[PDB]
Amino acid sequence: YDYHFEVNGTVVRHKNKGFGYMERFFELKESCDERSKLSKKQYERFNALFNFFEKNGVICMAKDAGTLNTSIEINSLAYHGKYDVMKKFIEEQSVSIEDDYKKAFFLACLGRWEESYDLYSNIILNSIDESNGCVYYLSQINRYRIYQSITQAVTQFNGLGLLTFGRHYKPFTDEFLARIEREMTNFNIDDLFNGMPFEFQKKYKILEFLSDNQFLYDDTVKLFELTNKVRSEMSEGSYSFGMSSDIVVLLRLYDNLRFLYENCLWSVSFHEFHQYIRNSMSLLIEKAEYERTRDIDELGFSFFGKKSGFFMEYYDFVNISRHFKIDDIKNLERS
Amino acid sequence: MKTVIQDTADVYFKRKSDGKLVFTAEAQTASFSQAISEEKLRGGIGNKPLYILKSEKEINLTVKNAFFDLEWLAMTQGSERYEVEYRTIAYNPDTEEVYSDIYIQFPNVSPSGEFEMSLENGNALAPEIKFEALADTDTDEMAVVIEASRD
Amino acid sequence: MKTVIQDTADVYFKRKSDGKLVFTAEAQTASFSQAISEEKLRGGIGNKPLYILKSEKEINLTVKNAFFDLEWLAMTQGSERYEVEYRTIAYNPDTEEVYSDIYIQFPNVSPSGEFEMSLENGNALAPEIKFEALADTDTDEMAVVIEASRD
Amino acid sequence: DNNVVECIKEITESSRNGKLVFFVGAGVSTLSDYPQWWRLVDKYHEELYGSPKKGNYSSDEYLRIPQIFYNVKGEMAFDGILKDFFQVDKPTNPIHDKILAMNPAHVITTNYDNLIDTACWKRGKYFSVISAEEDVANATSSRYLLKVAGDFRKGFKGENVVLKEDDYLNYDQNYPLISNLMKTIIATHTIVFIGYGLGDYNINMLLNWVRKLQKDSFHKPFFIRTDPSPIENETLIYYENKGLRIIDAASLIDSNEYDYLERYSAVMDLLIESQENKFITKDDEVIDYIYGKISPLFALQYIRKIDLKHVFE
Repeated sequence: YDYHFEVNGTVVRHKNKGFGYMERFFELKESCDERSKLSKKQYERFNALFNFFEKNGVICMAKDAGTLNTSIEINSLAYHGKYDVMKKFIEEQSVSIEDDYKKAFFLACLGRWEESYDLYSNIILNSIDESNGCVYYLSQINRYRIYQSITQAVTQFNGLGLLTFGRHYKPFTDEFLARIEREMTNFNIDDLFNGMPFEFQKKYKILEFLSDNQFLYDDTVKLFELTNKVRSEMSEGSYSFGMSSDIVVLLRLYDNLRFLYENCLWSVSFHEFHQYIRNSMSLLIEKAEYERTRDIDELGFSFFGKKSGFFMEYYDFVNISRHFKIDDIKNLERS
Repeated sequence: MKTVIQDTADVYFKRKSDGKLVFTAEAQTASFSQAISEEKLRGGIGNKPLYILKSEKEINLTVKNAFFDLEWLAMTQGSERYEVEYRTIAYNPDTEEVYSDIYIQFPNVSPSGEFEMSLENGNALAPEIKFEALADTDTDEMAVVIEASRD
Repeated sequence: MKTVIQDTADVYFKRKSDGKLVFTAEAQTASFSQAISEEKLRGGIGNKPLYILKSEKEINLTVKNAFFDLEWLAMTQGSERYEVEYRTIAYNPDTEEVYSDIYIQFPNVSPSGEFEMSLENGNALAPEIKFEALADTDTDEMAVVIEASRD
Repeated sequence: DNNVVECIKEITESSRNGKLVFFVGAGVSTLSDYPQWWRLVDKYHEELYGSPKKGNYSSDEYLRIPQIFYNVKGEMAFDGILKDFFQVDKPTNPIHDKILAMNPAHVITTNYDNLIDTACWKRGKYFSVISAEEDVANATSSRYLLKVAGDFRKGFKGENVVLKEDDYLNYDQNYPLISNLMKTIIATHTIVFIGYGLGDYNINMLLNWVRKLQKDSFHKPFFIRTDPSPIENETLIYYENKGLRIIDAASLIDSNEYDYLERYSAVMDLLIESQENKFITKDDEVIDYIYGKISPLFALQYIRKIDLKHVFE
């Protein structure tokens, strides 16, 4: 809690009573001569830091913040809907444990839920011999989510599927279902981050919210508050300089998508995750529509004398085509 | 005792070719939404049209329950329509006495349930089922209602 | 480089009867509102008149970064109603070159904020504060605006 | 039986409070094709005297044969036969998962193997394994896996496992921190014993000494008997007077002699599953249960309705 990182990559001072090690790094960013004032070892540490930060979207200290054009890119093959290249990928030979994790997520996506659990149980056994921490912790989480998926699938097939398809289709062998209930019988997820070694509890604390349910509560409440803000401002005739209350919504949505798709986490297909994207994009399109029609005296356009116009890009179409239903889309169609 | 006031309902499915019974005693959401509209059609030629009645029309229905019905679900465990017969009652506001019953009938229903309700925490069942009113190319269908209040 | 695009603003305040600058500079929210209305308050008149064109009118404003001052804060620790200046920069869309500066001035202001944030979890400072464009009977007031781009 | 009902209620209650400690005997290890002690002793005797022993190994012979071997041939041969016998991987059996299903805060084990370690890691509950006097200070997590009898993690060396008479004679000096942690674990928890015989002299003396110390404060550990022959009432009375509490699987279920897996699974399923209130029974055992959970909420003045979902599990 030393500093405060805004959603734009800026940094502000929060709880610092000593030297500003963020400030020193950020002045070292622009000082080439001081960058030359390090050993080759320290120069390499700074280079690793610089690459990590530039990949993480952080830019500069808020005091020197100018015009920031943050980049966005989604690189998970599952997002682009390339179901054939992934099919080729799965058949290939595994090399490292990270490839095993990625292939586990890929198997999860293509609807072959059966072998995904077995591969996950394989990697969970084979993981530690290399002394890796993160992979095990994420592999248990993915495992519990996929177990929830299997149980809900079998119940839903038995309940309404018989009427839905007309045949009691059984996708999972009985012995597999018998096993999965045994292994995770008493699995209460809350303790997963409280049971791992203390060494793991000091490095990757940031990955704690993925255990319990709160990781889709914290962001949902912030989206609700932002939605209240933009709705209140929409019926006052108000103008927002700089960042409106709505650009934060776009930035949070895209950052969340990057974190939940690149890392190969399986929470992508859950309904509660769709709930977030629904009310995010709906709000964005509503804001665009409101901007398209209103009145100004003289200075209204003089404030931000242009717009994004909500030029709706390709990622936007992918998101809307994925995480909506027809009944949902017609609601935006009416308004 | 102060303020709230609610009600109840009753749902009654039936598969044609026989009196197969599947039903829900309640429907809490029970979101019923009729809908009629039109956007564009017609060639606008031939001078005299001599007609026009196009109104598309379609009905939406919703139900919650956990009673898929105890025996033949398990029978088929190991497409002759799903006609439903809604039923309820209505009261006279002046006397607040139960004096009228209401029956709603649908002749040809097709179930279209979004089969991706995989949620993220163990829920209290509630497998919401949504229904579409279907009609052959023959005649009539959709809505027929029975009403009491013979007093 | 894909899609965000942002800009910058700046907020200056001042105190009347002295060159005192005790307030913020950099509004994060920077929401600004203008509003005109009418009612039946003059619902009845002697006619043969002309008009009044009341229109009420108002201006609402808000800024959030704080860090007012320390020299002048100290001198004030031991009611000219203040005056605010807004400065922004504008660029020609065809060339995207910095060419004009927008000057806005509000002569009469009267900050009146909800003096209770009382938030459950401690924030990162930034006590958002609002302003109303006060006005006397004399003349002018509200706002005066200047523009650069003498290129 | 009412006695079995009490046993089950007690163990489940201990499970709720995070106060259950399981104790693994040789029975759990014998359920995964792990070669038992007697085969190892037979091997040693065959090398020593050119033939296997005829007749059951006396409790002293189990300890005396490898002492003779270590005295005569030396460390190298003992280590070599240990390497031959115990350099085999095996898969985990369902009882291993069942043991960790109750979520025991700590697990003791007198089996030398590492099967329970793999079982602990596959599930996901991390335990700080302690098997050498070095590990005691280095334990990170608050959950322990006590391998009292030494392990092969550091090398298939005779020095690292208790298998000769002098170790059981000099257990006090060699692993005394182990003794102290053991004692404090039995004292301040609800211990259960599974797959454990009734003949290990040091352990039995340890339990007797624990009872002798604690007098009437000795929260008596629990014993699961799983032999096909039902326990005799005389023997039951004797061991009850000695200060334990016996749970018989034979009374629970009927099966063949060699269906040990069925018996173990039956008793463990009875324990976990038993979530238990089902044991309500009569009419007026309904109010007496609702009372115990609702009456503490009388110092509060009004409670949110949906919130009751918490208090009733």
